[PDB]
Amino acid sequence: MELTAKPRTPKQKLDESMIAAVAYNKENNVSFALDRKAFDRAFRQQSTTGLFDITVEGGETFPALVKAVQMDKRKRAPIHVDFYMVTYGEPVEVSVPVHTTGRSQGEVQGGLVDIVVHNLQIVAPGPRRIPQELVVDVTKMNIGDHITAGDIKLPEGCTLAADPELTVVSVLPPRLT
Amino acid sequence: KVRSSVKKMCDNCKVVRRHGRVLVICSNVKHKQRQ
Amino acid sequence: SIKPTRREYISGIPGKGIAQFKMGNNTYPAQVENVVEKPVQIRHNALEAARNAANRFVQNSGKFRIRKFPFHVIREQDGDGMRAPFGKSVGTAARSHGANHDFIAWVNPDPAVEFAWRRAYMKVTPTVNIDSSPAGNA
Amino acid sequence: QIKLQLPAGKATPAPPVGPALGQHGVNIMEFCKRFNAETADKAGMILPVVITVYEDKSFTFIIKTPPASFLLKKAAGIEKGSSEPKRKIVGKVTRKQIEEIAKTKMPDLNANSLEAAMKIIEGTAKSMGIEVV
RNA sequence: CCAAGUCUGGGCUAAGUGGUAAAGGAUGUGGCGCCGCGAAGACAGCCAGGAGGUUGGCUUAGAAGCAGCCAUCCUUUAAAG
Repeated sequence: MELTAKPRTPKQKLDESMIAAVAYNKENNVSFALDRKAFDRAFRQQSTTGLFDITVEGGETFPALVKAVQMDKRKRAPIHVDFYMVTYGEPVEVSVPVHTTGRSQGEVQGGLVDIVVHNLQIVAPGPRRIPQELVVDVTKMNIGDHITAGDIKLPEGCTLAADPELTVVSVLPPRLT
Repeated sequence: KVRSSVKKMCDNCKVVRRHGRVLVICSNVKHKQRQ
Repeated sequence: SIKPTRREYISGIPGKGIAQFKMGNNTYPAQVENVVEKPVQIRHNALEAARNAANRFVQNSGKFRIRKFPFHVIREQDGDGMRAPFGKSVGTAARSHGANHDFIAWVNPDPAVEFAWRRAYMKVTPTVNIDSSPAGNA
Repeated sequence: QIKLQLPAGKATPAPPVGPALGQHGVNIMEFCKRFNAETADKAGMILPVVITVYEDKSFTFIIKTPPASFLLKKAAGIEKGSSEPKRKIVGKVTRKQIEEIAKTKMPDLNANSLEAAMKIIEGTAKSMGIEVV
């Protein structure tokens, strides 16, 4: 949303209210613009979890946003970001999240819980074609059970930029099973 | 009493400033908070 | 930064003796956690402990995860007196590099675990930073 | 304007009935002999009484009927909950049995409707150990 | 005291800090962002019911929020607690 700059001035820039952030795209880049105030808001939403874009000179109103960056620093306040769009029908590198609900099985009865080394899902469905919020939770939880890749259950866009059997999300003893 | 490290008892015990000093106060002998 | 004699000649190849990592429960978004800023050969023991007392006060779901672990150690009095000092080991830990990803109170809505960790900081030693993660804490 | 928890078949104890009533303007002797009329049928079970006086120093009023907790236990054939609710649920029933037990509890139940009747039996069930499946 | 602007400009102190110290506390004070609303006329004041199936399970000799281990739901209605 907006964000400007692109000359050659990171220090002061990298300072005050404007944080660096390259204009990255397949084939071309352009001095870092943006700002340490927009990043906020938007970013705050869900960086590489949905997507938008800003109007700098109406130039090229396109999506893709961030494919890297960091609040690095100790303090925990980012500085020096990466930005790449995608006006193509190739959109792959697509990492969008996946949520459950709380289906009661090991929890609200066994107190047991479950780790989710997954959460996210870098795949590649129908380029410029993904439900910013995809949910899938067949339920199940408790004892020494576990679920991961393999099973899963992918809708429409048949990608899986990923593999089978691997960090899905199991149920462990928040105390003992 | 605790001179050092006072922090709210009864769901009231107030925060007062005497001599810049901060000494707990609240409807209870069981709160005579002071530092 | 004086460190030890080697990873297998003086004292290197241990378990360091402690109480493992993970606790609490999952959680996809909710980013609940703890880190620092202080530098200190984190006092093993003190360490191990601490964190633990953490579970002691909570119990189940709240990423009682914790990303620390000592692995080297000091030495001192053993032998003659003060001069040509050989070495007697004791007390390993790990450098808490001027702040960084401590342990995580990670989960949907379960501050009943935030306060926890909290109790976890209180403890510890080198001050500590109370914080949230990508998004905050819900 | 008092409230007690007197026993059955024993209307003469001085320790509880004595001080708790005499100082409130209640004749201990006469208020007791009247209980030997209605508590004689169901003697043995503690029955709470709610005496309400006026400005003449008398009356007895509403004592009761009995228990309504042990007869429900006789049908099911559980004295008590398993352990702790929402942690060891193992007592499932059915849909059709919960539907007919609420149709008679209506007098002291929330509203006279059919949708509101099934909702109370859902709250007092999961707070104990009777999951509906 | 001892030579040299009790210079001018605009902030911040109300403790003599300055004139040695850490973990640790607290509507101190001054400057920045958030959630709810004031004509569903808002927080602290004040009038009132201060609702019923809630008086569920371990322990009951007593949980029946106001011993503590598990629940955490339904409601006829001014809402729920």
